[PDB]
Amino acid sequence: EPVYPDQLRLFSLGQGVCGDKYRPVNREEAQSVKSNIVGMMGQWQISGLANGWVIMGPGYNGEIKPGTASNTWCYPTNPVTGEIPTLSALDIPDGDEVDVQWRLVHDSANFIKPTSYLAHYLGYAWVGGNHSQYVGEDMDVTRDGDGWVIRGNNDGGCDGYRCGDKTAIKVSNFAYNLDPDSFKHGDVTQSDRQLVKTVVGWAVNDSDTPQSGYDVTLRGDTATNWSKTNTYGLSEKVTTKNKFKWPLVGETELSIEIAANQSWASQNGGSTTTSLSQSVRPTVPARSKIPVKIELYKADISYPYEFKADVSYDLTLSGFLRWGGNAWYTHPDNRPNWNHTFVIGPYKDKASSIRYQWDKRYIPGEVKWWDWNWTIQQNGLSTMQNNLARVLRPVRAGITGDFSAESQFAGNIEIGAPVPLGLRLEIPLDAQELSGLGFNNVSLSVTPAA
Repeated sequence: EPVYPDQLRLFSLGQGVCGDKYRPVNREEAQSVKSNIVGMMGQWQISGLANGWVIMGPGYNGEIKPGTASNTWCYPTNPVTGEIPTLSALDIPDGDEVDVQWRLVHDSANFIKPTSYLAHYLGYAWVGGNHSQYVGEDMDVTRDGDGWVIRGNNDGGCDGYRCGDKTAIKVSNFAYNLDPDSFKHGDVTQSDRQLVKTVVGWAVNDSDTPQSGYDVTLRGDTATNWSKTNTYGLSEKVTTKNKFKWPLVGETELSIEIAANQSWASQNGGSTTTSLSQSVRPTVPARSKIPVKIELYKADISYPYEFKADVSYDLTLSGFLRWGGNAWYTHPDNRPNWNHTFVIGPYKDKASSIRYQWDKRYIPGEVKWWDWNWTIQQNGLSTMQNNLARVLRPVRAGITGDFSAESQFAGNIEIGAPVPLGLRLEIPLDAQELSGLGFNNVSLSVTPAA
């Protein structure tokens, strides 16, 4: 009876008031799923809990204390029980795509038995081999070309009606999505931040009135020269859903962006040009000038890196449904040949999402495929939960290589204390010299704040 965070609902109906069939979350329950509640709240949001308690937003460190709130965190009085556990990821070391797929489909405890049991619990017949009395044992794994086929061994003979018509578990359409947040690295092989030059000058206010209305801004461009290797071949097929910035390691700054819908392996490095954009709005006293300075740095860094790529695939259950016991919502009693594919990974549609179907199993309007409530009645909730937890356990492949980058950047434009004499600048810039240092099209300008 844990509190399931996805069944929480925030109501805005008055102090301690929930919607129909909801009851307020109490301070103990809230504390048990604090991070989940707080992550759904506004920075300084304060939300009600049962009996005069409130939970506060992340700005307040999600504290739980006595308080009055006209909005309330609520939970069903009759929740949907037995949520499918989200197990920790199943890691597959980096390797070629064949290596990765090979390890996954030959895995008895983590793949063959769980998917075999799924099909069995759904009503599919003969999900096992001839030399075993148990489901998902004596299973041959063969190739369908691009896809894999897991099916009970059929050599020799068997006892049962249509026993030679072994149900087939098919695995196809593998996808690999790199999770940027999974980043980690080894020893930072090389690191350092070097001052190559200091650009110094003056901003002068030759008027009888203090000047505060001029932006002083630096523009131009540098370049980050970088490279990244891929230890194995899976990287050829790995992509990221969204563009992201190469992570910051150390006390330097890089502006590298990894592009979405593009092969990890095709993104191996080069020269990414970066714009200089520092700006500041100084106040210069009347008839005085201020020292303005900009430090120009260069830095490099190298390390072995690693990311994880979430592995997804189509799981197609193919065989006939047992008479007097199957989960299809119309419960066919004519042992029809059946085909159904689940997408093991992110959601694509309702028909292929086990999680969606399971979570929505008490909404009759939604039961258009498998009747998960019937699987529970047959096997018990626990059995079904544990099985789906394994079927849906995240599979992740390690994506490794070496990273190396050489960068150039400016620090902030700094302003000094005023010395006696619109706003004007006196800051010498030598284009060629600057170019030699990796700083191009450099300019320093004054413009009104308007």
